[PDB]
Amino acid sequence: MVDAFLGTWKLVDSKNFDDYMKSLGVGFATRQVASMTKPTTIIEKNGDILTLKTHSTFKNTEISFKLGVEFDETTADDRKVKSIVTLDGGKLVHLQKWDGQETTLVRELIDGKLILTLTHGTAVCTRTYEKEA
Ligand SMILES: O=C(O)C(F)(F)C(F)(F)C(F)(F)C(F)(F)C(F)(F)C(F)(F)C(F)(F)C(F)(F)F
Repeated sequence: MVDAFLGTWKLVDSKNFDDYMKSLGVGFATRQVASMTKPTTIIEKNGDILTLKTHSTFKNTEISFKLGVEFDETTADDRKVKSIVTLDGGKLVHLQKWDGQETTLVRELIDGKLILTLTHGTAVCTRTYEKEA
């Protein structure tokens, strides 16, 4: 059910990312670098285990998880969160919880592009990724 998300994806559009980062308390200097970074996201599957890599000239992350099973995560901005990823309406929904706060990272395929919607507080960011061959 996750299979159309798998592969290597490159950032090609970003809307409201500074709002999202600011809502999370990211400092201005980090926001400035991040606003000019174009990550590569790699999503791979081995049986029930997904691995999601995010690579850039600034911050690099990797998580592995089973759909529907909570996992500990340390985010790129150093938040220590409780996470769960699940398919919902064909979208890959990643929920992070910490300190009573939540943020969602929702991935949906639209016309072959991967649209990542990031919500925290009132901030809603949309990032578009295109598949690499
Ligand atoms: O995958 C993406 O496109 C993505 F990198 F934007 C992300 F992973 F979704 C993200 F969650 F938004 C995030 F990692 F960029 C963050 F949460 F904004 C962040 F950690 F705060 C950061 F911007 F990376 C910071 F530099 F502050 F550390």
